Amino acid sequence: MPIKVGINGFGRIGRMVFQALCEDGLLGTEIDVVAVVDMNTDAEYFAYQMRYDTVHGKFKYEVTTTKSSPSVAKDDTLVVNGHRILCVKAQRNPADLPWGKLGVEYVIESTGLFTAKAAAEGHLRGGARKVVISAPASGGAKTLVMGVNHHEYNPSEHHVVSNASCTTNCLAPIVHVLVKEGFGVQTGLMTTIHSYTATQKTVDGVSVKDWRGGRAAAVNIIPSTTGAAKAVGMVIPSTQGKLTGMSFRVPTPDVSVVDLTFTAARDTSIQEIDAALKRASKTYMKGILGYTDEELVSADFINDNRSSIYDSKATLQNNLPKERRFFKIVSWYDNEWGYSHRVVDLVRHMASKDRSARL
Amino acid sequence: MPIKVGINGFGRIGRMVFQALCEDGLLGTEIDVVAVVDMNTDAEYFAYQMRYDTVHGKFKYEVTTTKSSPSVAKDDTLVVNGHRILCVKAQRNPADLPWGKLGVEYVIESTGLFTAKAAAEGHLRGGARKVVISAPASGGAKTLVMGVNHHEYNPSEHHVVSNASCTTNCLAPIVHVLVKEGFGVQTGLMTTIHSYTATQKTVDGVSVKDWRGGRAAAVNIIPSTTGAAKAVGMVIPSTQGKLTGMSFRVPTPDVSVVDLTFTAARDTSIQEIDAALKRASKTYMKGILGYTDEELVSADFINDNRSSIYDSKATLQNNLPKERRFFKIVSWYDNEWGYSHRVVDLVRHMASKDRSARL
Amino acid sequence: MPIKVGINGFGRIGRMVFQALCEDGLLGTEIDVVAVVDMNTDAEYFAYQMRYDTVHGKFKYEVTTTKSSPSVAKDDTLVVNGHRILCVKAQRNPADLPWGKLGVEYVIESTGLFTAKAAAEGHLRGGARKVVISAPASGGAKTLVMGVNHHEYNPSEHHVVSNASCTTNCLAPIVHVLVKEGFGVQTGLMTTIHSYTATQKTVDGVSVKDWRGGRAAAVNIIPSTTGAAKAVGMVIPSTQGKLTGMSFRVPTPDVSVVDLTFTAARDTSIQEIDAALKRASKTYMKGILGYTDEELVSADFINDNRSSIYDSKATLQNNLPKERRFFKIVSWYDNEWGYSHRVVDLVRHMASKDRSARL
Amino acid sequence: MPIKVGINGFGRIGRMVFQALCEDGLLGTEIDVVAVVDMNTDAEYFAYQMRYDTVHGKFKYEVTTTKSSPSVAKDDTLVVNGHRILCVKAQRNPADLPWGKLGVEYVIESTGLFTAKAAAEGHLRGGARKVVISAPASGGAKTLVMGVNHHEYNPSEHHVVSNASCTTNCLAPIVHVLVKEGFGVQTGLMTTIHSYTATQKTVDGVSVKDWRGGRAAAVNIIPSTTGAAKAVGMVIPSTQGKLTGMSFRVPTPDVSVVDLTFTAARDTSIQEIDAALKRASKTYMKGILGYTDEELVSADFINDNRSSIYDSKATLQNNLPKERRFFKIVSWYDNEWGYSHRVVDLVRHMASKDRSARL
Ligand SMILES: NC(=O)c1ccc[n+]([C@@H]2O[C@H](COP(=O)([O-])OP(=O)(O)OC[C@H]3O[C@@H](n4cnc5c(N)ncnc54)[C@H](O)[C@@H]3O)[C@@H](O)[C@H]2O)c1
Repeated sequence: MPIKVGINGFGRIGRMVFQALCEDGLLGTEIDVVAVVDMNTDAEYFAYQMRYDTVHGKFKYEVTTTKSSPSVAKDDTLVVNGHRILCVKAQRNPADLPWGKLGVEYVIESTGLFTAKAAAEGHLRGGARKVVISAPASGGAKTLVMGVNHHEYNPSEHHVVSNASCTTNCLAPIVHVLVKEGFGVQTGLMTTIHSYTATQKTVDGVSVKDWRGGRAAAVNIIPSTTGAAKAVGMVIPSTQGKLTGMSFRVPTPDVSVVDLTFTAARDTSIQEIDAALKRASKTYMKGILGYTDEELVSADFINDNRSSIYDSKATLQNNLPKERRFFKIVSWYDNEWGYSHRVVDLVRHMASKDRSARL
Repeated sequence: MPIKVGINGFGRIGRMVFQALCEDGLLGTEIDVVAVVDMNTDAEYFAYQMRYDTVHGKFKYEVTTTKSSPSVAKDDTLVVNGHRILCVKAQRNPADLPWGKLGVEYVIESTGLFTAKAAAEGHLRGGARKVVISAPASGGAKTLVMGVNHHEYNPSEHHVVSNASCTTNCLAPIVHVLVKEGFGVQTGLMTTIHSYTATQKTVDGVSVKDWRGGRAAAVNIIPSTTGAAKAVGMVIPSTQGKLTGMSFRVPTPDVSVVDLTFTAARDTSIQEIDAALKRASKTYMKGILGYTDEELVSADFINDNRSSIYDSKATLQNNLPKERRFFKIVSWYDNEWGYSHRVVDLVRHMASKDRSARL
Repeated sequence: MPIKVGINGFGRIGRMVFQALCEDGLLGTEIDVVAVVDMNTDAEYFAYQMRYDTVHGKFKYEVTTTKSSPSVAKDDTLVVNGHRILCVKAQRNPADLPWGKLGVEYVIESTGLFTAKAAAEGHLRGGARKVVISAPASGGAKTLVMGVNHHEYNPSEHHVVSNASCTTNCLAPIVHVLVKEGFGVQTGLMTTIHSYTATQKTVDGVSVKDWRGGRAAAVNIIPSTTGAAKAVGMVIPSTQGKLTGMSFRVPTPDVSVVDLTFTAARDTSIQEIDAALKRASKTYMKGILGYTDEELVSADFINDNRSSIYDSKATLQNNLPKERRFFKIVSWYDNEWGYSHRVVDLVRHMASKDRSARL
Repeated sequence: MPIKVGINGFGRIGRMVFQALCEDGLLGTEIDVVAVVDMNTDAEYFAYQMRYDTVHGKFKYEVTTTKSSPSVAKDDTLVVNGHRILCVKAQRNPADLPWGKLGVEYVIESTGLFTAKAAAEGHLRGGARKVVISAPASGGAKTLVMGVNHHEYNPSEHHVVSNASCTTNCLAPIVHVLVKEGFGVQTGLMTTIHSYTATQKTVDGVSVKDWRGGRAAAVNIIPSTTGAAKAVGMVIPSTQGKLTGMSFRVPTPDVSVVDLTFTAARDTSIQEIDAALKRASKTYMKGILGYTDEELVSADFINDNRSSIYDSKATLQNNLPKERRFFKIVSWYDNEWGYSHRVVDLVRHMASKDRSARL
């Protein structure tokens, strides 16, 4: 029996989460995507959105539409290689969602609207058992980063969890290696050079909570505060209060880069750090941390499924000769694609643990 | 008397109408902007928005804020050249706006929410005498294009009017000159190569009424239907049914161009046409239709106050040799800025006529 | 027996011809790419250029490098799928190139420096038998557009040919269908909304032969004259003097669109034209002309192998109701990719004809 | 009375220096621009380039062109406010270029091809006295940064100087303040998020000396090594070997930002640093170092003539609370505008010291 999954919110992440599932052959074997929800039930429009993607190209699998019953006016069901997905109408309140009627057990919460634990807990009243919030959460939801602290998931305690942010998923693997291998981090500040996102504006618009963020996205460099570096504190508790950073939002539609500057806890060298990151990526961080030693630019990381892709040449070439403590590490991430894979990874991990906890 | 103006909507459209008015030296002298009405009343934010523009640069005057009474916590009044503008909270119904109490006679309706004549007529109940919709209108509002048909304004009959669209304001002066000068138009098709706008999306997103328009704006050429060419029929009734057109939305934040292809009603030449357009711009179309014979690109038309800037070189170089009927005309427009000045021009024209009708 | 091919010029144009050749699975079996010629001999850089593409993604074939003889300083040979490719140095005169010694029969002339029939004829003195200029040519070189007039190729007369331009390859199939299906073309004007190209400038630069062309490419709409519509008169001689046009260069890195406005030679309808275009694309224009009836934007045509992709929705929605003569047709092209495959198609066609004519 | 100056390399940098030479209102009175030189001598083309700027808008002074002698085909003399400027033809070698015959002492070297001191010394043999390289130099030329070490100019020992790079001119004022205020700098790493430049490519192209730098500029984040931070160690000798950095080239046409992370030599706070930068900006650094406490984005710094504009909000919000040593400072620069004003500022400073000590 496949894991019965519902996706609440069918946008960049919702759809990329679905692409990941499909491409890795999980659909209908490991995971059953029972339903997807967005603004309407117009399956033809959902199919169009899945089929064509400015950044990630044409969806390579056929998407067709059909009716759940003849009593329905328009197609409300997606069909992907025989797999049927009901398109359900959005709700203001998660507890009204028919998860129980649908047999959905795991909900991927990707609207951006229910990041408060109490809000997301709505899904549990609707019949679901577990919720993965595809973003930082508030209200004490356990935060899990695949490859860093995901084994801290506890089936009997953790029902609404957060998969953190794409940025935290790039940074945390790096910091994890530094901490685990005994380099340590005394202090660190991160800058992410970040592609614009759905929240931004095409031309100067209205943004009362984020004045800079209201300015035209694809013509400016736009600074922002970010919780990503501080969030590593919750995932790697020893780093609590030692890390913060900021974002510069720049005119690319996808792919971002972390520029971490930090002080190590012991004498080391960039060469030693470089060697450790490469080893980690070949071993205990495989599939999470990758690396390159080629002359790559942002377009070259499109569709990379790793959380963090360490840039060896950028890092080795741009550090201080002979330096023992104060270093810069550069790492890339396809902010849509790697993160979406991590959501799927996390659901799979949770289901495995839930199964085990039964007996 | 300085005419008493209120602006409903102080998003980008209302903002730029205000900035154009100020640029013309009109604030506190010819026009009393009494109030702006909007979701937010944070004058500080409004002042920030006026002060800095990604496209149009720095505002020529200083903007400060103050309080309407010592009681208010956050500044709720804008000040420019000594002139106070109250920031008023938006109302669900225009009927409920305090235009009567504020002594506002003319309302610039820029929200895009009240483009139906009967909806905009609510301002009249609110206390206003006249409404200019800064967009195409429905429900029978008289449409007026400065330099083309504005003299059709009838003070006793027209209380809710439309200034049409920026595109119609580019195209109509061209068609007007072709008809007035005896070339005639048998049939025409227009293409506008158009900067992206606020209605578009940074990344691929939901756009139920415009699928193409949901796609990432700054990395796509995005076709669209448009009403601009058909609308010319309403200001030049003899072209009714002879014109239509489309748009290609492209990754520039401002400035657009009309590419008009048409059949003349008599044998002529592109040289005759070129000469007529130039003659008209220097005379009866002065301030509305301009022209260039220089090697200009879109950036060169930023902050141009004219409705239409005929590209003599692009036109003369790209027509068929010896052709007598089938022609292309190229004309530019700062889609934000010319239109803003036209909204002001129209209010001023209506005001002069209203007063002439009374005294 | 596979044909022996050399690529004069291995810039972006030459590169993509090669990738297209591999994509069709012709390397080794149908075509032998014996050598490339460039100012550069470095092969490692070539492999890097071949491996990563900002627009077209990652090359699906593994590229390694090696030496032709252990005597040479650095690698001078590319290895794709076990197939070896020599890198030779550029010559002042094409007569000096060693095609005869290399055993190369067919040369793809993609430098742009030997656009004249006489200059490109040097390749024949260098031991080659046929030349394909991957650009418009002068000096009376035969211009061949696949699916339009390629059967006009004559093995004993035509030894140096042109594959025209990417824009001509988009427009010509459209005009060809209009002519062959009996609609005809009395007059037409074409506008291409064109992605920026290598010849353009990142920031306002120097471009003495094209003043507008020197301006910042990714932030301007930039008009240009073009020869593409005129060149259709060479391919479809009945249209000589009936067609011209222009382009607007816009801020996208690849994919362009033709906007053709024309008067038919008989009374017809947009519905009749739409049906003919679709019928043609399924039959005698298969692989050259395609169509969509979906809500597509420029990204959706990336990596499309067709010369011309007719946009049925954009065409049907944006024509004049009940019109019998004056029509607009919209058609897309990946300006790099469709054309690259056509260069390869032409070579294959010339090969098989040369084979038959020798028999 | 006026300084006899000749701009060599009337490209981007050459022109903007010239515009700064006029913007300050000193053409004719204090500085006499004798001659400019690019490759062509089309005054008409030069005037067009000067009139229209994609980034900086319309030039505020009217430009005309005339002939110097009736014997030559087209004009070769520019006229700005009555002041006449000749357009001499470039030489491949600076020594062949006739500066003495023209009577030019101060030459602004802005071709970018004569960055070697020995090669740039040719200007002297050609008949000129003083040279200012508008870029970093190699071979032992004296590097001067306005507001930092410009008073180290030695009128008898320094003939071919360097105004550094725009990035160095942003970073140096910051570090200078840190050093002079007693904060100290133990170690520093700098990242510049840099607008693309003329050396970059519209689409993937050939860049043998920088593989990443050949990739399409307006659609990629492109990392690069830089010398700007190391160059500061040369201009502020107490920091030699203690600073380095890198850049990320992003899709904006102008304006850049320095992200400096450093370790102070003793206990301080971000509040003390912030207060110090503000004070310095108002005092000893006035006109070189500016600051903002507003919510600005890159477009807002277009036309700012300061070398470095410290971002107070971005700095104060994105540091670690109660930290005493490890800090991030964010400072902006119009990489075109500020630097051009400094080139003018330097020549003028050199002018006085040359005629007070050596005269
Ligand atoms: N995009 C990224 O790079 C990225 C990376 C990591 C995490 N995230 C997080 O993922 C979440 C989604 O981000 P996104 O980029 O996909 O945004 P998005 O806007 O593309 O997706 C949100 C979708 O939710 C739909 N929606 C809105 N209200 C709904 C409702 N009530 N019920 C169901 N659907 C509703 C919207 O119509 C839209 O399609 C956010 O919390 C974001 O912070 C995004």
